[PDB]
Amino acid sequence: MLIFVKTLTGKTITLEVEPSDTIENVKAKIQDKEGIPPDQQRLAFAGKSLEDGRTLSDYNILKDSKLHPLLRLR
Amino acid sequence: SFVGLRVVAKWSSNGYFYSGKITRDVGAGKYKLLFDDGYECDVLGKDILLCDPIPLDTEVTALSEDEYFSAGVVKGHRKESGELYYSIEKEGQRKWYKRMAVILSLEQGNRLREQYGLG
Repeated sequence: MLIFVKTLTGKTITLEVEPSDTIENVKAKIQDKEGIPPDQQRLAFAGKSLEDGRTLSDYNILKDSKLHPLLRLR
Repeated sequence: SFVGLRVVAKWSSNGYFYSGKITRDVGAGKYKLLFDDGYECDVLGKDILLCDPIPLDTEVTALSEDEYFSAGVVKGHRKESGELYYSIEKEGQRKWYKRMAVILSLEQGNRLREQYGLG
């Protein structure tokens, strides 16, 4: 599933994820693509924090394929 | 010539096109772009659409209030205080979006390349 992530620099990247991805895995994917260590990453979707210890499915964000959430780093 | 023009441009093979402006022609078919969100990088000319505003009835991808990007169709634009807004229809409903909330998928931008691509 396609998601977007807006970094602190203003750049927006894409990733592919599934509802089963852990937040830590999303952070590792951001590191892998953009070079930002997970320890610097604080993710949010629509103003709610996405926390370590959880999966994307826990936040009920990913619906069908046409909706591509924008996560923001803060 | 192209310097200072508003464009929509992508920086990866299969990437999305984002709004920005050309700040320099650096040769070898590359241009320095300042994207509207603040990101600056060199981008290939083949990946630049010299299209501003995006024309009526273009399929685009737009960031709604709810923080999802999804496809919609441009139905109008308006310029206010130097900022551009698009009226975009999604699932039959129009809303107003800032320019920087409107991007193009690879496929959506490829539809504009013959008319509006640089070069």
